Amino acid sequence: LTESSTSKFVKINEKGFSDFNIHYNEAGNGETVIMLHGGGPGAGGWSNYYRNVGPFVDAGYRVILKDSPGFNKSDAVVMDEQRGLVNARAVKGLMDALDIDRAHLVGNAMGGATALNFALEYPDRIGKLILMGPGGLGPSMFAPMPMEGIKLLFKLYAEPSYETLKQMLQVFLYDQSLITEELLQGRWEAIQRQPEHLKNFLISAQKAPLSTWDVTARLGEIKAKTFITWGRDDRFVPLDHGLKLLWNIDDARLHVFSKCGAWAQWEHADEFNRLVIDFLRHA
Amino acid sequence: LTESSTSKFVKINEKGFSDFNIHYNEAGNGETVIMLHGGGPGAGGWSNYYRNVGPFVDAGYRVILKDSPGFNKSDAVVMDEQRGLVNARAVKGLMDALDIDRAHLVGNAMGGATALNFALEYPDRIGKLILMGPGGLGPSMFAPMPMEGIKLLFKLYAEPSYETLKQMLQVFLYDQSLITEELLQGRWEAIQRQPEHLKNFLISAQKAPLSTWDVTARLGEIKAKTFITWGRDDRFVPLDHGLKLLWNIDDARLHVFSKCGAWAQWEHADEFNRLVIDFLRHA
Amino acid sequence: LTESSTSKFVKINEKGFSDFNIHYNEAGNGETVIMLHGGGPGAGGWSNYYRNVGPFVDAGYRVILKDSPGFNKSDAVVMDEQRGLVNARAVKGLMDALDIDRAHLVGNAMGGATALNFALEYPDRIGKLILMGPGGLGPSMFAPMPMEGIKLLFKLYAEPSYETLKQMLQVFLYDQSLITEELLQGRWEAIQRQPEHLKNFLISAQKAPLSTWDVTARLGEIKAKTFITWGRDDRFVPLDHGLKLLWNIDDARLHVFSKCGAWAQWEHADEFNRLVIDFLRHA
Amino acid sequence: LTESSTSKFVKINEKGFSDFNIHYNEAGNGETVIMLHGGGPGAGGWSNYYRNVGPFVDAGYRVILKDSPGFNKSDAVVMDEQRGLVNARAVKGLMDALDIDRAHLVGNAMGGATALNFALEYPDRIGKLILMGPGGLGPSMFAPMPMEGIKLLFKLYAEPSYETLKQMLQVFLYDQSLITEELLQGRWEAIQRQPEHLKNFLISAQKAPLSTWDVTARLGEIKAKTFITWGRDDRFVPLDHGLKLLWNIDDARLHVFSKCGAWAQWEHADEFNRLVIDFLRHA
Ligand code: NA
Ligand code: NA
Ligand code: NA
Ligand code: NA
Repeated sequence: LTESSTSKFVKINEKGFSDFNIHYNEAGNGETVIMLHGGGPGAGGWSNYYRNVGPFVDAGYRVILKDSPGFNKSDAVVMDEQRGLVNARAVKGLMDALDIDRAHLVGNAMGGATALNFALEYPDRIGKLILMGPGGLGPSMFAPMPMEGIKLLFKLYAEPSYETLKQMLQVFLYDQSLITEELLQGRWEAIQRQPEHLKNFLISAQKAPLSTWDVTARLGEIKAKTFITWGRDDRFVPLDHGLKLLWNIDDARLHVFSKCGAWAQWEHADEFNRLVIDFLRHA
Repeated sequence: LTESSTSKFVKINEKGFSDFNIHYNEAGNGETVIMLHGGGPGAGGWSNYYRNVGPFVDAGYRVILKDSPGFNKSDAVVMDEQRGLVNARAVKGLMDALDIDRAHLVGNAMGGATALNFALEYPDRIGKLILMGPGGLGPSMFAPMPMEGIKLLFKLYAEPSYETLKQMLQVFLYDQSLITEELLQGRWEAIQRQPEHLKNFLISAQKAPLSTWDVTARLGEIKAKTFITWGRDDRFVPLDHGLKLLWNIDDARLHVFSKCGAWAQWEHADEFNRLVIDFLRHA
Repeated sequence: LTESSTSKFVKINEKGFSDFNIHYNEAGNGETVIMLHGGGPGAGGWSNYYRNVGPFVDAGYRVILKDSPGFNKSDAVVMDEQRGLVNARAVKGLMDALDIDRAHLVGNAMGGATALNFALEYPDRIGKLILMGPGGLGPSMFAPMPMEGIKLLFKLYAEPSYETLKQMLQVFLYDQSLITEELLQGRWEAIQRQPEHLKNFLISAQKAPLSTWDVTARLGEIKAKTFITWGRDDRFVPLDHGLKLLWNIDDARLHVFSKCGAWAQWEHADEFNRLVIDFLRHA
Repeated sequence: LTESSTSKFVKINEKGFSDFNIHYNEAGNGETVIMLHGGGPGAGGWSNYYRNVGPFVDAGYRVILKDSPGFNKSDAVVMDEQRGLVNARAVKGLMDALDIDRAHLVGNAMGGATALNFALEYPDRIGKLILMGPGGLGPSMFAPMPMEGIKLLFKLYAEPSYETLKQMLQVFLYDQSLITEELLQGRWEAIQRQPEHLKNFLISAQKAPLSTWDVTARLGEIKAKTFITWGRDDRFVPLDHGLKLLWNIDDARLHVFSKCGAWAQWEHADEFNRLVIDFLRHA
């Protein structure tokens, strides 16, 4: 499978979206699993999930790697509400556009916030909920905030450069030797190609700070069977938020990988793929 | 499979064991997995692991449910050293007696301590290491100690009764409705049948308090791939000890079940069986 | 100072209170400090705070040891709302009755919940806020719940006896040797003298479970300078709730005593008195 | 009091120190309190503790602000052992040189490690032990390591500049507006004046990594009454290490300041001074 061969576009009309263009990558034909990416500069569906799409399609799922509004090849946008909620509406727009009745959701950090808000706003349209270091969930009990990777996400947004990109990825990833030229260049190109996305993010950040993403008080509403994953060494969203989900969501479990940063799905792809597919099939 | 049909005995001679009788239950013929039980009154191999032996044998393993010295049908004993270490020597005695070169180990609480000490003392004789709320690991950062279930373990040892047994199990188990007459009676009978085991445990407790079981300082020596499980609601060994293992063992992961007490293998048998078999095969 | 010599009554009329009788013990004449007790059977103002009233009066404060509605010598009551909120209204009733414009509040567990709700409902009527293991604050990230001491509080409410009282105090207190006959008898007598209080508590518990006391989502509203204390070995309200306050209240500090249960003010009276008086004077 | 007017030198001869020059600042004449600084580039006794020396001398203590070997005006040095232990020997050398029989110790981060090692090696020569975010204590249960401020400490050591210094202080301090030119310049000058100190630190870092400073396993030996302080927002040494001390030292308490980074003594000087003096007098 390739980015090019799986690349699709769809216009959406959900709420304050009107004929809004969403880019995604799709493969397979079984039950739908929608995978949702983080919010750093240059993030997108394909580069975040390319280590996953194949095993999941192989296991029989239809996989959709969605670009959130204001990321990668989806339309530019300035948000006045918390990103998790706006992205969730986009997911629902996408699903109605494609005649998808229920989907499983997978999401890291911002995409986790996205998945969380979707489960809350639309409980009839979700199957299983899968979270990797989901953002949004308020103050840590242990981590000073803003987290190390958050500060770097904002620095990169405001003063983009290959050098600052590398610094940021070095913090995202436990194993530094995973930071190949290819990974860097791929991020650099998404950054270079849509400079408007950066300015828009910082604007949206001002209109609705991360403090407003916090959906903790509503976790008890979630009736989705939930799989929570964390990297032990995640410098982007702190590990004790994993405990907070486990205590507050009715039917949750938590899996924490050693020697893993903010991209469990990428840094521990094989075991990640095994646990989540097993969960999707059997939980 | 039944207790009776799988029941075996073997004499061991490792260190301060001489012709010491160990009871176990065995089934299957593939790679050996030795499962090790907790230390409460009436604990034993078969009643702790009967929800596991079948799926594991079905997956191709040879499973051995071992009674630790001074439990169930294994010989009575008074220990002057920490139980985790003495039990580990017994496991090695058992393996040499049966011509087993390497085994996978599964152990909850005391059996976890057992598995930990075995991996440390005999790294050439272990494959994979599997821990469910392992005891021994020193002070909690959050839980006052002795833990709630520990106090009840000692109360039951000293004043045994069906009523105190029920109180203890009510604390061990998240879901109270799992405490059937059958479960109670089975524990009551192991208690009633070997009263010497109780007096011996309290004696051993005095000669080597739980404070001496702590092997934390040596966790870095463990080269076994490690799977750590915890119940979120474990009132016997606290959850933050799961973090301590994840940070200190080189190649570990942690899985925490919601709505689960001190017996993950029993309260969440299906998912437990799936995760550990997958881990044994693929990690 | 004695219970008898300081004993006062006042009728209150705040909201769903009409000519409601509140017992308190008062001494000193300076700035008012109102001290509020926990919710176990037999709790009351004087026996909870008798190690404190003297040093605080000596430091120049006017001290009021209040019995909450449905405790000790205050009127019996059946509550349909969360106790923290109803007690707070009682405090405001008491202050209006006595022409007190602002008070400092001190409260452990239920009394902490009380102090929290008061600061939220009436920010113009509080000076400094002092909390010792305040209840109410939702799920722990580490402690299974109900906490050990909560279960014992409910057992004692439902089957009152001197023996169960002793068991409960043994869990409340780190140092067991502090559990003198005098302490036990004093609690036994408050229990024996107002049996209606017990039945009423369990009734109120049913109408508004502890789950409804949780005021976490509103902590950011509190503008009071806040002093949080915890016993490290508190088996009643878990220690990580202390972190939750420190991160969520604007101007807070946290002090944790070693070898201390659920009554810091009693078990570590001298240092407790020194820290809080210093805080009242200088913070 | 000024740096210049309090500035003293003393040669020491303890172990692998021979006629080794130690700079300190001293004022007052009562019981000795020795204050020990952190290990970042440019750290020293006077600039770390100038907000403290006055109130402590005013309270009647003799205060000694010691420069550790290889810092500020003390002799340059390359260490092959963990810094906490070598600094402790220097403190003992200093005390024997000045005919000081017992001292109270105050130390943040590296100086905390220093104070810890001193209490362990020389229990007859310490009074009270005071720790502010002490380094050395092994892995965090929550914080990825190296901590954010550690990475910056090493960056500054290796590529010193005013700009990197500012970045580092911005991480050390909760309130950014405390980073005046004066503070920056003072650090820049200690850096510029003794470039050998930087190269030596990195060399010593290689010979004895921070991993070897960990004295956790020996905390139970400490019989000093202990006061532990932490900033809630400390990005240099993580907050849960404060819990680890509280559970492992026999007679400890913990005080955590809100809105405080790695220098509690400086960022919250007034309350810091009040708590520690009160502790020194009364605990
Ligand atoms: Na490479
Ligand atoms: Na049933
Ligand atoms: Na006594
Ligand atoms: Na300024």
